[PDB]
Amino acid sequence: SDSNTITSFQVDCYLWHIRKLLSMRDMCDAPFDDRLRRDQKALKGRGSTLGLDLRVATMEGKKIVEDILKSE
Amino acid sequence: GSHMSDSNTITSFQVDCYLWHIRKLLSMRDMCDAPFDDRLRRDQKALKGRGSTLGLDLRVATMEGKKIVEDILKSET
RNA sequence: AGACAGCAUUAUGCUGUCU
RNA sequence: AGACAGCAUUAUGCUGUCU
Repeated sequence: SDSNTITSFQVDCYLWHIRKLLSMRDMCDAPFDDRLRRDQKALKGRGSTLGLDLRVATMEGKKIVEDILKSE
Repeated sequence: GSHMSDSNTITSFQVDCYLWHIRKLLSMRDMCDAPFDDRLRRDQKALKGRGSTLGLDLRVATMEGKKIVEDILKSET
C-alpha cells in the first residue's frame, strides 16, 4: 500500500459524498451530476483495486479533511 | 441586459471552487498522489474559464462554496 | 504481463449555462 | 449561431497505485 494513494482515495470518497449531498438536495446543475456519475464508477474501481470499503473510506476521508482544515 | 445564471449553476461552481481549495490543501501538505495533483491542475484551469463565462471571481465563489458546504454538512442527518 | 484510476492531445456524439 | 465547462465513445502519448 501507498499512503498518499490511500489518503487521496479516502479524500476523494469524502468529497464525492459532499457533492452527492448537494445533488440530493437538488442544488447542482446537470454537468455537476454528470461528474458525480463518472466519479462514482471510478471510485468503485479504485476501492476494489485497493480492497477498501467505500463507506469506511468515506468516513476516513472526513477525518482527514477536518484535520487539514483545522490546521489552517 | 445581463443575467446571472440559474441558482444551481452558480451553486455548483461555488461548491467546486471550495472543494478545489480543500484538494489544494491536501496537495500543499504533500498528502496526495500524482493523479490527484493531475486533476488539481486540470480543474484550476477549468474553474478560471467557468468563472470568466459566469462573470464570477473564483476567489469569491470559493468563500460562498465554504458556506454552502457547511450548511449542507450541518443539515446532514 | 495483468487490474484499476487519471492527465494530455485527437475524432465523433451529447448535456448544461450564458450571449 | 457563438463562448465556456463537462459527460460519453475513439485514437495516440504519458503519469500513478496494486498483483
